[PDB]
Amino acid sequence: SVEEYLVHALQGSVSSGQAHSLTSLAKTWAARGSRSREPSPKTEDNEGVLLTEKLKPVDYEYREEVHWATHQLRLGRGSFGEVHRMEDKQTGFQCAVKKVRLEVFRAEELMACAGLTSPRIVPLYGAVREGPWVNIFMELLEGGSLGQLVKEQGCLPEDRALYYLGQALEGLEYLHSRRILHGDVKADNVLLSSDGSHAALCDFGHAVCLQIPGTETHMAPEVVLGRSCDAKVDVWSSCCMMLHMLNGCHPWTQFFRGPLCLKIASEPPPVREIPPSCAPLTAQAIQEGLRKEPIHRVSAAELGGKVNRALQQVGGLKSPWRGEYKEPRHP
Ligand SMILES: Nc1ncnc2c1ncn2[C@@H]1O[C@H](COP(=O)(O)OP(=O)(O)OP(O)(O)=S)[C@@H](O)[C@H]1O
Ligand SMILES: [Mg+2]
Repeated sequence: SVEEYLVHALQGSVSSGQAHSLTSLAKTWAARGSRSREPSPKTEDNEGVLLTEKLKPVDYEYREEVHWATHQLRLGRGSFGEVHRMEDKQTGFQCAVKKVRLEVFRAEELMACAGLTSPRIVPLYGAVREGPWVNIFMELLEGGSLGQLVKEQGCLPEDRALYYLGQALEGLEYLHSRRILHGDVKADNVLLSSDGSHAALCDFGHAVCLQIPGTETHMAPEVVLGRSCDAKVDVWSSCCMMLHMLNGCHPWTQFFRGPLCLKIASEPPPVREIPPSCAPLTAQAIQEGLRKEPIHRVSAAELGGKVNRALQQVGGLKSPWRGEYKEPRHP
C-alpha cells in the first residue's frame, strides 16, 4: 500500500508539509485512540505536521513548554476542546491551540479544514500529538465567537444576524462542494474578527464526508428520526442559529423541556419563533431553510442568495459593532 507506507514515514516525527500529510496521519490517531491502553514507556511520542512556516519544528520535534507555550486565560471551551492563545518560542508568531484528548479525536476535524482556502473557514496551521494529547493549531480570531457576541448583546439586530448567516452560508457552501458536512453549526462555532466584520466557521469535530450531531437544539428532523442525512442538515442548523441570533435563545428551549428529539420530529418546523417584526424576505429565507424534508429544503447556496437579498431589503449592514443590549424573548 502507498498511503500506509507514506504514513509510516511521518510517524514519530513532526514535519513541515501539506494537507494530505496531516490528514493521512490523523487517521492513525483516531484509530489509535481506541486501544485497550498500554503502560507508558520513557518515550512519550511526538508527531504531527505543520502547514505553515510560521510554526517551525526544531529537529523534528514540537512540544509544549519547549518550542511553544500558551498565554493567559483560555479563549473558550466546548464539549471536546479547550482553546488557548499560543506563541512559538522561535518565530514569535501568535495563534490558537485547541487541546483534544486522543480518545475523543476524530480525523474528520482536520480533513474538513486542512488545505482549504476560504475567508469563511478558519485556516488550519497544523496539528501535533504529544502522547495522548492532541494540539490543533489555527488562526487566532480576536473578536470571540458569535455565541459570545449574542450572549453579551442579548440578541442581534436583523441586519447583523443576516450578515453573519450569509458569511456562514458561504463557508457551508464551500464545504458542501468538497463533499464535507459540518455537523455542529451554531453561534459558538463561528468566530468573529476584532472589528466584527469577518466571520469564519470553526470546530469541525462533528464533520463527516459525503458519498453524530453536535447540538440537540440545532438538530434537523431527519437526523432525529434516524433517516438518511446529507448537507441539508447544516442549513437547518444555520437557521436554528439565525433564530438564536434574533431571539437571544435557542429554538425549542423556551417552549419545551428535554429531551427535544421527540419535539423536533413531532412538531412543525419552529417558524413560529421568527419575530413578526422581521422583513418578509428574512422570514421567507428562514422558513425554507427550516423545511422538515431535506429534499424540499434549500441548499446553502440557495439560502445564501436569499439572505443577501434579505440584507438588501432591510437596507444593508447599518447596525453598529457591539452596541446596546436587546432584551431576549421572554419565556
Ligand atoms: N481560533 C479561535 N480563536 C478564538 N476563539 C476560539 C478559537 N477557536 C475556538 N475558540 C473558542 O473556543 C470555543 C471551543 O472551541 P471548539 O473548537 O468549538 O471546541 P468544541 O466545542 O469542544 O468542539 P466540538 O464540541 O467537538 S464540535 C469556541 O466556542 C470558541 O468560542
Ligand atoms: Mg464548539
